[PDB]
Amino acid sequence: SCSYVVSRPVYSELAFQQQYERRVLKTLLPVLDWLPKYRIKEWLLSDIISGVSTGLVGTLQGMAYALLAAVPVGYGLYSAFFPILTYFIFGTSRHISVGPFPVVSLMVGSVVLSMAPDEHFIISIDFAARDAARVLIASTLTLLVGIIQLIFGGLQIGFIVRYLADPLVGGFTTAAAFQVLVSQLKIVLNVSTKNYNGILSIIYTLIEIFQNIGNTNLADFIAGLLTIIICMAVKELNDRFKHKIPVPIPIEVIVTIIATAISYAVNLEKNYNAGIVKSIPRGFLPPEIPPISLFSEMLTASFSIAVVAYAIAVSVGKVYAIKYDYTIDGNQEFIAFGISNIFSGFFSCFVATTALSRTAVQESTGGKTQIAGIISAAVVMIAIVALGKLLEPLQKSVLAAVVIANLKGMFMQVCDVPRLWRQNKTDAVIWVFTCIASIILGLDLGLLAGLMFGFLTVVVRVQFPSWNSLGSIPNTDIYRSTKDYKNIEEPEGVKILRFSSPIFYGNVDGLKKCIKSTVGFDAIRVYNKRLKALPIHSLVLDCGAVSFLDVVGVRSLRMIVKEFQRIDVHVYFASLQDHVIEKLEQCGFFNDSIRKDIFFLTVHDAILHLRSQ
Amino acid sequence: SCSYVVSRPVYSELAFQQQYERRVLKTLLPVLDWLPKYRIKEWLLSDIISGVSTGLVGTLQGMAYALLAAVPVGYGLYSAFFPILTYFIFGTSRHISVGPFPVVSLMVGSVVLSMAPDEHFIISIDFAARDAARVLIASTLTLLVGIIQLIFGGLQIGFIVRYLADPLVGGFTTAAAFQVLVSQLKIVLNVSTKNYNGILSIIYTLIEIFQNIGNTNLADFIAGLLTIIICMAVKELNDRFKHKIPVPIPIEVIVTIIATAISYAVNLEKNYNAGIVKSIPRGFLPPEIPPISLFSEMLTASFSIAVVAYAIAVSVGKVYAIKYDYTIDGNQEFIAFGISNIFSGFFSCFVATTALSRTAVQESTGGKTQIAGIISAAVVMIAIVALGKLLEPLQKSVLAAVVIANLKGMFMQVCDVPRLWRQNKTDAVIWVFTCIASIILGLDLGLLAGLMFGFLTVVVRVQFPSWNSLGSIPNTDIYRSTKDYKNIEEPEGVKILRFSSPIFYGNVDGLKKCIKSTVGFDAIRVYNKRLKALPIHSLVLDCGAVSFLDVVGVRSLRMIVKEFQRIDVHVYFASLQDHVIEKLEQCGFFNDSIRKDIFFLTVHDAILHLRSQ
Ligand SMILES: CCCCCCCCCCC(CCCCCCCCCC)(CO[C@@H]1O[C@H](CO)[C@@H](O[C@H]2O[C@H](CO)[C@@H](O)[C@H](O)[C@H]2O)[C@H](O)[C@H]1O)CO[C@@H]1O[C@H](CO)[C@@H](O[C@H]2O[C@H](CO)[C@@H](O)[C@H](O)[C@H]2O)[C@H](O)[C@H]1O
Ligand SMILES: CCCCCCCCCCC(CCCCCCCCCC)(CO[C@@H]1O[C@H](CO)[C@@H](O[C@H]2O[C@H](CO)[C@@H](O)[C@H](O)[C@H]2O)[C@H](O)[C@H]1O)CO[C@@H]1O[C@H](CO)[C@@H](O[C@H]2O[C@H](CO)[C@@H](O)[C@H](O)[C@H]2O)[C@H](O)[C@H]1O
Ligand SMILES: CCCCCCCCCCO[C@@H]1O[C@H](CO)[C@@H](O[C@H]2O[C@H](CO)[C@@H](O)[C@H](O)[C@H]2O)[C@H](O)[C@H]1O
Ligand SMILES: CCCCCCCCCCO[C@@H]1O[C@H](CO)[C@@H](O[C@H]2O[C@H](CO)[C@@H](O)[C@H](O)[C@H]2O)[C@H](O)[C@H]1O
Ligand SMILES: CC(C)CCC[C@@H](C)[C@H]1CC[C@H]2[C@@H]3CC=C4C[C@@H](O)CC[C@]4(C)[C@H]3CC[C@]12C
Ligand SMILES: CC(C)CCC[C@@H](C)[C@H]1CC[C@H]2[C@@H]3CC=C4C[C@@H](O)CC[C@]4(C)[C@H]3CC[C@]12C
Ligand SMILES: CC(C)CCC[C@@H](C)[C@H]1CC[C@H]2[C@@H]3CC=C4C[C@@H](O)CC[C@]4(C)[C@H]3CC[C@]12C
Ligand SMILES: CC(C)CCC[C@@H](C)[C@H]1CC[C@H]2[C@@H]3CC=C4C[C@@H](O)CC[C@]4(C)[C@H]3CC[C@]12C
Ligand SMILES: CC(C)CCC[C@@H](C)[C@H]1CC[C@H]2[C@@H]3CC=C4C[C@@H](O)CC[C@]4(C)[C@H]3CC[C@]12C
Ligand SMILES: CC(C)CCC[C@@H](C)[C@H]1CC[C@H]2[C@@H]3CC=C4C[C@@H](O)CC[C@]4(C)[C@H]3CC[C@]12C
Ligand SMILES: CC(C)CCC[C@@H](C)[C@H]1CC[C@H]2[C@@H]3CC=C4C[C@@H](O)CC[C@]4(C)[C@H]3CC[C@]12C
Ligand SMILES: CC(C)CCC[C@@H](C)[C@H]1CC[C@H]2[C@@H]3CC=C4C[C@@H](O)CC[C@]4(C)[C@H]3CC[C@]12C
Repeated sequence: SCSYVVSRPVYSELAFQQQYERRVLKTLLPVLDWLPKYRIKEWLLSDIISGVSTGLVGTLQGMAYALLAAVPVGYGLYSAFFPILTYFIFGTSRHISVGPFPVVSLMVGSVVLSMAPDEHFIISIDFAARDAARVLIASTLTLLVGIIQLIFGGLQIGFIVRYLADPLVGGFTTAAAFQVLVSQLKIVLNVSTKNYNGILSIIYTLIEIFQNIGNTNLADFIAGLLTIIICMAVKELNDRFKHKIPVPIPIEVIVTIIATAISYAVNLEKNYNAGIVKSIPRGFLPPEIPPISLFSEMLTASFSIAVVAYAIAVSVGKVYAIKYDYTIDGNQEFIAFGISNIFSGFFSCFVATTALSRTAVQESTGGKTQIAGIISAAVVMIAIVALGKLLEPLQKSVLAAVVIANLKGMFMQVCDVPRLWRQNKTDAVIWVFTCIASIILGLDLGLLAGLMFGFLTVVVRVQFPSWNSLGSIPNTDIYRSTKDYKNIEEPEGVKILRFSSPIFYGNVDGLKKCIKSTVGFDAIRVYNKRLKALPIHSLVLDCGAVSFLDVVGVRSLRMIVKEFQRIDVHVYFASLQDHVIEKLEQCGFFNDSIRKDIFFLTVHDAILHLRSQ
Repeated sequence: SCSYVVSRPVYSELAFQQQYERRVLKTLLPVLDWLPKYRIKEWLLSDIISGVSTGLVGTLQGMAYALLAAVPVGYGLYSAFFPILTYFIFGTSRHISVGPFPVVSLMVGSVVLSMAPDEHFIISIDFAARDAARVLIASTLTLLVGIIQLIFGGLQIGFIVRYLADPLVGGFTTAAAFQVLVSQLKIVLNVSTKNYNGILSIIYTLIEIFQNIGNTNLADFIAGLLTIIICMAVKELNDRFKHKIPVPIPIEVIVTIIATAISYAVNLEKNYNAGIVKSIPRGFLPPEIPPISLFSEMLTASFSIAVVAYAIAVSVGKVYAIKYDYTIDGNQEFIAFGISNIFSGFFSCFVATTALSRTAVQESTGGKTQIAGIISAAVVMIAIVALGKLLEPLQKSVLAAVVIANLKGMFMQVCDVPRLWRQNKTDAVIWVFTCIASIILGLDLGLLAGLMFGFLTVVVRVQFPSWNSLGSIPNTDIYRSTKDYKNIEEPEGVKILRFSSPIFYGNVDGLKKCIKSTVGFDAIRVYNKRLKALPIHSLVLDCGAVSFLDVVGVRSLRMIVKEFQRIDVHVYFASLQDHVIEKLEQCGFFNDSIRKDIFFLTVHDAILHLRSQ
């Protein structure tokens, strides 16, 4: 077939260089960008239907997620209402539903419980004062998270979600599922448990729950178990019998309606001492300014919460945008969600993001634009203004059971952990480390630990690279490892070393050790022995994979060259890139008789030049 | 001259692979390793002289460094005595002098002051109880540091000192010099200042010192100023007039002797209210067991102290070992210094390492083995037993002035900062960040921040690499950037992209963006447009610099190949290494019609194969 025939002079860097010579409206994203281009002729009906469905789902979702935060039920409605209104303007995505999320709500509740415990705040029980303090703390945290997100949007650093690798995301997801399950199991059993803040809090909480298991309430446990069983059975049936009924069945809404109707009919509050919400405010509360003096105690938590919420939002937005053929601006997502969280924090709400289960419901029912979001917000308004009194008999175990039933998809990643281990060990290590760290520590500290562990893994992989001793395939220009191909001939009196990594301080010491191993000696010892008295004459360094270089690497290379030239051993460099040669030039490498004459384009010019002498 | 002539078939990976087929006594280092091989015939006299000189220096150094720790003078003698005895056995280096170091002592003193302040401990002044508590805390910290160092020696992780890059070491050195100068200036002026623990403590200390500057003592200030001037003048004269008097002049010992003799003669204590040591114990105190219950409050400090002390020790040891033609074991250095610090902590001592000035004094006077360490320990013992009473009149301002005079070499690195900026910007950024973060956060937190920042810099440099679009030099096999050489011809209907970095998640998104920019489009949009309806036909990826690869990178490459094959655009890979191909194989890449047939050895086989079709 085709043949490889090339005729050219043996080119050094100097010869090659002397023959061939070198050398305002999008930031505040308007609705005016797509409202004037609306298609009300056919989009309006689908938008209305989707908005009604997703509002019905989101009212219950907000009420349930208000329990994960240490906030009385009723502010979850505000958290499901206000962010949608303030995101309708600045939002890029046209398919996501804005509101609470079980993991972000759990993080917020952990912070709120830490800063306002029952025993520390009250020594009288003063439920009203405690609830007011918890609401204030949640609002302050939401405002801080919004400020951080807006600042990140201003700096246009939207690539940080790249650092959230899939293995650490999976580990954090599994740990968050465990945390949410423990909290909601505490709620379901109607068992009191003093809050634990700090390290290994989940283990202490589980121990105390299992100690007090003898004080469980029968009615709440039965309601939670039945809700979980019904919801999971319906989900499984819909998933298996999926060709018909394309849209998911809103089983949670039906279960909640039936449960609250039965509770009203039987009056479970007094006859069985059941735990009901017992209080939902009527109407809208006036806005209040949160106390910013707490900002110094909520930095390591607000940073993690902002990162996680933005990551979930952009993940869902991208998943639907690639499906519907459009693009989302990450910096604009920062800006929109930061404004949303600031607005929410000024109106007694906890942190807002998107949810995959709610977005799927909104999209599958015919979502076109964010008009469905406005319809959902209107439904939440109707629930707040009028439906407040009819949700009083509802039990909290029903909402906790809904959350527990939904936790399955998050719990199902230990299944693909082993495949990840089989493919790449580093990714499995990252997964396990992130999960364990988020279990031993909190979620906010676990996320930071996982991120920095990923950074360490990258640094370590760069630091300990693959290196080889090379020899030529006969009658070709192909050089491979001598100990791998069994037909490789080492050239006469010259060793070729390939160090497949950029050279920096860790790589500096690694490279010195590798050179000493490959050439069979070191220049310092032989030079000292020769001075006291008073096999290889050339070494080629294949530098085709040296991506970058620093001052320490340049100094190391200079010292290597000088030490080998002391004992009359020549050092040549091959396949160095142009920018690395520029870095060598600007770091003072080409001083004291180097002159760029020991550089060749590939590892065949060096060997041919060696044969000349 | 020589010519590049090669004739061979156009080799793909499959064709090449089917044609050429692949495939107990040192740990407890004895003195018995070198004592039986002693050369007492001529080494003994030089060892004795060097030991006497370095013991005279080290007694004063220990007394001076005992002030940097919040410990009464007298335990510095123990810290200069015990570690030498316990290092004489396990030590590898034969030229270093073991004892206190100003930066490590300052770190210990900061911890001790934080855990035992004057106002918190005493509300009576109870100097004896405060001193006892400070000594206990220092001993506990020393024991913890020794435990950590011994554990690190057991794990044989001695390469961690690689992570201490030269720029961050220089920045930390300058910050530590500033901290030591502030503390010793507080001591010299005889001005009381309430201790500050936390963030920006140095600024508050300086502000209060300048506020109380009106309460300075004249005698102490004059003594300190004269000592500083005399010491620095003698050092500069010796450095300039260096051809004669090869050994350094022990000006500090002479100054201290003269100052204490004058203080005894004039009795400066009562006539001028001067600040003298006033108390030096007679003899040796019995050992005591430190309270380990404090270990939970000294982790982030003990880790940094251990790292810094070991780094200084190995640095000095290597500097002298390369000079005298021998090698030092890093893990054995961990083991020796961990045992030394445990032994010191059990005997009321603070953390021990080596000092460059003391080591230079010991070596320049004919140091041969670690017998000069034993002689120095004997001199310190003589000073403890007998010379305790004659050092009572000595002022503390003299010792603080000695430390301040020695701080010049550490202060003299801001001069080399700008050259580092001119050569490599990342190294200068690391230097400045490490300097700044150790003044705001302190030394122990500053070191960790600098290490983290170095890891982030490495990750960022890997994440944003150099990428190019390649074309061939005519009548050769040389491919260079099209926009650089002005004689580069792009081939017919094919683009060649070089991405010079290993491919991971950050590099995954970077690579997708780079491919989209280079080919002028993306496969998803054109495929969707073509489906709605119902310039380049090949893309070569030069992967000669892809050092490693993970699961995310493999998935990204698979998706890129599939998306481009959807629109009848062929994707070829060239210059991939064998281990990266193995990683692709074990990550499931070669499934669903890939078959390793689109891989070529260099970027000339791919273009020749393209010309065939
Ligand atoms: C972008 C990249 C990431 C950025 C991350 C930013 C993190 C910022 C941390 C800020 C920080 C350290 C500052 C120095 C950090 C040095 C790090 C060096 C790292 C080197 C590699 C501030 O440190 C000081 O803390 C004081 C309290 O101790 C606080 O309050 C004092 O003054 C007040 C008046 O000002 C006065 O009202 C108050 O009374 C005073 O006490 C001070 O204002 C504050 O300055 C630590 O504070 C953070 O908040 C909490 C504090 O308790 C703490 O919460 C945890 O509690 C649970 C257990 O209970 C735990 O289980 C949870 O997890 C978590 O809820 C956090 O953990 C901690 O982090
Ligand atoms: C190998 C690689 C490196 C390893 C580094 C290891 C660091 C270990 C830190 C340990 C740690 C966090 C644990 C979780 C860390 C999570 C990190 C996540 C990072 C994600 C990227 C323990 O946290 C808890 O702290 C409690 C005290 O708050 C302590 O005491 C409690 O229980 C006791 C009875 O057990 C009881 O007697 C006691 O009364 C209780 O209070 C607990 O025992 C302890 O568990 C923090 O403690 C460290 O020590 C100090 C504490 O005060 C603190 O000192 C600083 O003070 C100055 C200002 O005053 C400051 O200016 C200085 O700098 C520094 O002197 C340190 O700063 C802090 O770090
Ligand atoms: C990019 C790098 C980011 C690094 C972020 C580092 C964040 C850590 C700040 C200080 O560490 C925390 O300080 C808290 C101070 O309150 C401790 O809580 C403590 O609170 C109580 C009071 O101190 C103790 O009794 C409890 O044991 C303990 O939970 C907590 O354990 C500890 O982790
Ligand atoms: C490998 C990763 C290593 C990560 C290491 C992280 C170290 C941080 C742990 C907790 O952080 C510290 O906690 C102290 C708890 O005491 C704070 O001191 C505080 O002590 C007083 C009491 O809380 C406050 O009033 C002061 O403002 C403040 O200095 C201190 O500021 C804060 O940094
Ligand atoms: C759609 C589903 C979730 C509706 C749930 C309705 C709830 C309120 C109903 C369903 C099953 C009921 C329980 C069934 C059996 C008993 C045992 C009896 O000795 C006391 C009442 C008690 C404990 C009931 C309490 C109320 C209960 C929990
Ligand atoms: C709240 C408590 C119970 C949470 C406990 C979480 C820890 C213990 C769990 C969560 C996920 C688990 C991992 C999931 C999958 C595998 C692969 C298989 O080889 C078994 C071990 C291993 C590696 C598991 C080890 C234990 C693990 C890390
Ligand atoms: C190692 C290979 C062969 C496992 C193959 C089956 C995998 C998918 C399944 C089978 C049994 C599973 C384990 C069963 C029980 C537990 C305990 C709990 O903490 C959850 C994780 C963990 C540890 C599971 C991890 C995933 C697991 C190991
Ligand atoms: C990759 C890097 C960033 C990971 C760093 C994780 C470090 C800082 C964490 C992980 C687990 C943590 C430990 C978990 C439990 C305890 C027990 C407690 O009584 C004192 C703190 C101590 C001893 C913690 C110290 C800090 C610690 C060691
Ligand atoms: C105790 C307090 C006052 C110490 C303050 C130390 C800080 C402010 C000092 C220490 C070293 C200094 C740097 C040393 C050298 C240079 C290069 C030149 O271009 C001036 C700026 C720059 C980059 C300096 C900036 C300020 C700096 C970082
Ligand atoms: C920028 C180039 C031209 C500077 C060349 C001279 C260098 C070596 C010298 C000249 C003047 C010096 C600066 C003078 C004053 C200060 C303030 C103090 O905090 C020490 C560092 C710093 C910031 C010095 C750093 C080093 C410095 C910048
Ligand atoms: C030949 C070139 C390198 C000379 C540069 C000028 C040198 C001699 C001068 C210029 C500015 C000076 C610095 C100015 C300020 C300070 C802060 C002080 O607390 C310690 C000394 C220190 C750090 C000085 C050291 C010496 C210095 C760097
Ligand atoms: C390279 C990376 C990991 C370095 C990270 C350093 C971070 C954690 C440090 C550097 C400087 C620090 C800040 C310095 C000063 C203050 C003021 C104080 O009242 C609250 C804490 C706060 C706001 C600190 C928060 C943590 C901080 C931002």
